[PDB]
Amino acid sequence: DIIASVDKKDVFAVSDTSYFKNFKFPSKKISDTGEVIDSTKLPQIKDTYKSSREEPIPDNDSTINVKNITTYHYLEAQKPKNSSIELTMVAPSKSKKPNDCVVEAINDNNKIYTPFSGTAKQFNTVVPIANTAANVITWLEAIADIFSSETGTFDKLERAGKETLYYIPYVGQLLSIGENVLIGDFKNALLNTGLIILLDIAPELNIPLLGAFEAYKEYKSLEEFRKAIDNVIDERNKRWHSVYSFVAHQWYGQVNIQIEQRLNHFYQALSYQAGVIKNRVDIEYARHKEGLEEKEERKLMWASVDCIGSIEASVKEATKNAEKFLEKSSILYFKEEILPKVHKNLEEFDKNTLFNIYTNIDEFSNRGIAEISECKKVEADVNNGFRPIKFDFSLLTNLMKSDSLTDEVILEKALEDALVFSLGVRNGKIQNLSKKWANLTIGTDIRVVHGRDNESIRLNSTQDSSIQIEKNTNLRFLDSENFSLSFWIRVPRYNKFDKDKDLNNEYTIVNNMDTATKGFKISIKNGILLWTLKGTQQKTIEIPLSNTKVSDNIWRHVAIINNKDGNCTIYVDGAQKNAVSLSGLDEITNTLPITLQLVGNKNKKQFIRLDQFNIYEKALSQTEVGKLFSSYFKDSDIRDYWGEPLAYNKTYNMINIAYQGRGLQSTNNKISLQPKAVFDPTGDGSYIPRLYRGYDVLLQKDSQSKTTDIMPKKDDLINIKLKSGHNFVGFNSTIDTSQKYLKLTTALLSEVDDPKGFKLMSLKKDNWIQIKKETWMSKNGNVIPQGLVGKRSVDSDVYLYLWDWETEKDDYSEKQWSFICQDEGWIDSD
Amino acid sequence: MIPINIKDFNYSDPVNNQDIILVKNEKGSFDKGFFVADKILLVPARYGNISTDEGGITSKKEKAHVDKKIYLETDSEKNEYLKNMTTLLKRMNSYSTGNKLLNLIIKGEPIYSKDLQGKFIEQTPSRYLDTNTGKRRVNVMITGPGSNVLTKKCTHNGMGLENDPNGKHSNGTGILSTIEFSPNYLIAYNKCVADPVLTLFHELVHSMHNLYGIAFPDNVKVPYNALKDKNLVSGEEALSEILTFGGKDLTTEHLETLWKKLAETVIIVKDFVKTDTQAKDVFLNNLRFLSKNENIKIDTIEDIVNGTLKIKNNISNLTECEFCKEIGDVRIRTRYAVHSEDVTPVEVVDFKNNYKLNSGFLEGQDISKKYFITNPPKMRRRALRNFKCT
Repeated sequence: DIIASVDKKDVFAVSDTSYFKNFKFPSKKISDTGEVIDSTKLPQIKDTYKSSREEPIPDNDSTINVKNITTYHYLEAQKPKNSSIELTMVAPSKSKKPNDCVVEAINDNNKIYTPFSGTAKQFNTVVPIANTAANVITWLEAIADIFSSETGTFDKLERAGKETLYYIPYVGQLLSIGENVLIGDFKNALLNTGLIILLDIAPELNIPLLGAFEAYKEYKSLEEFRKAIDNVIDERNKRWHSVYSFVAHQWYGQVNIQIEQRLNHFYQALSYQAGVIKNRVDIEYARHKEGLEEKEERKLMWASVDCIGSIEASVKEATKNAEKFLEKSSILYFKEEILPKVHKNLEEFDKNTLFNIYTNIDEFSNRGIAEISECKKVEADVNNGFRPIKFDFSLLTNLMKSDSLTDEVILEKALEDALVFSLGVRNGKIQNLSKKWANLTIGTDIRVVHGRDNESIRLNSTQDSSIQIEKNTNLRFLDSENFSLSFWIRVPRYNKFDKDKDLNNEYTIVNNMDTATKGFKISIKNGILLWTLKGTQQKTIEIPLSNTKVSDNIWRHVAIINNKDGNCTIYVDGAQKNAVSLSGLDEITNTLPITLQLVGNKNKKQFIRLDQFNIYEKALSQTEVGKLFSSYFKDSDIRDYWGEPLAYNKTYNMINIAYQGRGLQSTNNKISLQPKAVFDPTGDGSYIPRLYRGYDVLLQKDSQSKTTDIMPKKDDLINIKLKSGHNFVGFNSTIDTSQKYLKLTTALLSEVDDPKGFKLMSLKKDNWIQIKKETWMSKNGNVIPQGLVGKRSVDSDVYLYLWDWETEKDDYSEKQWSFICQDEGWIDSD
Repeated sequence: MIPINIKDFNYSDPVNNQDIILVKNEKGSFDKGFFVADKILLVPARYGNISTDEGGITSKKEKAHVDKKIYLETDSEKNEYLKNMTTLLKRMNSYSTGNKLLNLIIKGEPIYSKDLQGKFIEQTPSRYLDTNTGKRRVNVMITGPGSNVLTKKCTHNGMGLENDPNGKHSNGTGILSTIEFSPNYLIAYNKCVADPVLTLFHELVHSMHNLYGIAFPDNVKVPYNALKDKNLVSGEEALSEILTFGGKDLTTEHLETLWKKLAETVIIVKDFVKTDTQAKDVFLNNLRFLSKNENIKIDTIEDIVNGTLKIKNNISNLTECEFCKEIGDVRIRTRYAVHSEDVTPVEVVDFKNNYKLNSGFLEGQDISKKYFITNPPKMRRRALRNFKCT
């Protein structure tokens, strides 16, 4: 009859599911202001008293009967009940299974169970003799050596279609994780049985989203529906986050608490082994304090200290391995058995929201339409806004001690430490993502809209759409020292409206001075943005947001970096554009809080967007800004025309690079480019190519593409389907040399054999999609080599041709594409 | 930033019935109450029903339990407690987020109660706590610790009757909160003691939520069922106080998710108040104080929704971790209630000397500094579950 007395804390704990089951996600009817609130059904206020104090529940030590040996017995058997030389360690071997060795360690005061069969031989099997100081050191060094080797093991483990995780082999024989008759029986128990073995109590979780959204039918204005349908986008966007935190919280309660218990037992069990070995060394030192020839208690006595130091070092690293194994394995459970469940429900809910909005569009088209184009204008905001939101794994990681590879983002220590203020969106709320503090006052009218990686702040033209950043102690450095500003700004293209409602009015974007007061200003003049400094003399530096210095509605990383009082270099991209000398000015001292607001704009239809508005202590070097700019982009993401990442079921037409302004049209039997249509952007004798030309086409993950990610990848080959109908961009089954695009629209009758799988990918990472198709066994017996999509001209008509291409040493230029999706900053009209 | 003054008292100062009062307690005796700040009442007397037994086993919810009869029983100890509390309140008042919390706690006002006849009554238990000279205007009460010297929690007289979010502290009706806080006793989290200013800020944020009737219901918590059975509870995850905490702890109903109801809570209370003018004025002022420098209107639904958004944006940045980020010096624990982490109650030998107005713990918050009694005189070791069978 074995005993196992454990602390109340150290027992496995699982959150009660009653709270989470009762939690519900209800259907909503969003209105102009937000959700409809009807006071008729709202509960009447009751004002009875009840004291909040709950009397503490008396507790006492209890006994629990378990039929089979549990992990607690495996932990009770390793604490040293005896602290003398008579103490011996017990390790599993052929003689008896480890489940049998534990019962022999519990019932006896003089035995400690230990999964390590090696260090047992040096401890139990081999005992030192107090004769000469030479042999003990060989013993003393050995017991530290094998223990370090035995506890330091870290074997890689692999699974089919899942991320390979590094695991500790001996945890199976250390905490009774599973059937551990052999040391290696842990590895094959992790495989073919999953990460359920790590958890004692099988968790139970929930499937939310029993409801969908809608738009109210009580709109009376052109602007009411536009403001109402904009609220539906935001309400859906927030719910994509609320469910994420609701599911993440459920994972913490039902899974990661058990893992913290499993990891905490590793802290204890190894400490027991470290304690007994360190205890043995101390008594070993005292056991050899007789028969001294001198210098053996000064030299080869530090070795005893060395043995003590080595034992703790091995345990400290072994604990780090436990954090990198168990704690990483917790997220891998989340990424496999939880995230696919929630992603399926959200997509199912988001599809239901699309049906409701489109139904609401049809009603709006009937009554009070403006007949702009096919009686539907805000369909641009719907597809653009209904973008899937990737799970921000910074929720789980921040809970975890190990510096997991799941971070997978590395920034320069000098650059990161120089960061002071970093405005941005994190889980659908404006936050100051810096480690410092700044008093930020988020305006009411400011709305979060989808951006480059996370959402972007939309500084609307309305009065209450401002962000205020107080100049506290941290931000006092903007007075007489170097400072760098970086931000992703998407200024909409210089419109006819912009150039008619105002001509030379320069209105602010980021304001930090008042009239007759010093400060720095970011302003827009006649469609060009510029940096302003007020000091001894006001200094204004233009900034090119594109070629010809005019706004193009393209996501740009403007970085007014250098304010070193020697030069003011600006990096619109990784490359410098303009510079000036600041000898004239000496300081910028103002108490006025940093304001992000459009003040003085005559046009009331201008959206200015910001994603990562950062402040840096240093005037970043040309090297740093290149690293800063290149940090945002990854070698694995693909972006559309404006730099937003591609999304499934987003409607965007694609145009070539060389043949600008020419969309996709269907010729006799192929895919061709329509003749270029060129329009006037501003209306003053200048003509530039149109963008929204050709087939309105989307792209969806292929059937043969297993990757279960929500957004496309430089991989995850994706079929191209026309929005208009079941039409797929692909090739004919029988191709020899005329590798033109069938654009069959057929996958139903005798044409299932259509190679419609493409691999969109961007080498230089500048919003230029290069559609790569791999070699396939073409029907009729021909083998057709891999290559991208290009242009080949027959007679007067161009054609989409699959030109041969193997790797990056070939010329992929003039074979690229740009995907353009509507947007309300680029209007294609007279 | 806002000019408010907290006044230092001494327990030797006499009762003038103006700023120093006697508070009627559950025992029927009277405790010398002090108004350290306007409408902020502070009594150096411990909470009612001090346990006669020291040591044993802690309750199944909390992890670290400490009890001491002799604590806070002599006028010298009460004076020490009062000076420590005044120093903590002044230190929190020095910082901007603390100043915003103190402005609201003091300028707040519970709305009047409706009697059986239907007219509003000013003198109510929600706003007044009986003393020996009649009642007095109180918003928050600060006391000593209960039987558990470590305890630091905010309790009130208004709670959800049907275990549902409709309590007096959640429906927009105000209530006054009593806080049992002890500067001299601190819990250490992973070899570092919590700065008492942060914990007092936590409790006062809870008090302010209770005061304006916008609090997350305290009838919501998730029990932890060791081995998943009801009778065995090793601890509970009170969402109500986590949300007040910053850090990284995972909770479904965030505070930003909270206050979506405010639009509907404001509508409900406006309907309930429409009968009287003075009651309406208090609610409107209450709302003006919640949304900084607004001069709001709540006539129509759109103005109400705008005002609720302004309030959310105003009081979303009052949290433990946000207060730490303002301080910078003080190190805060990452999560809030790590269920499996060990906690070492530490006592402070000389709070008057070792803690200053500007920056307390001049040797840092490491257990092995400011002569921090690693573990305090008394203990109650946790409940020991025993696993036994063949």
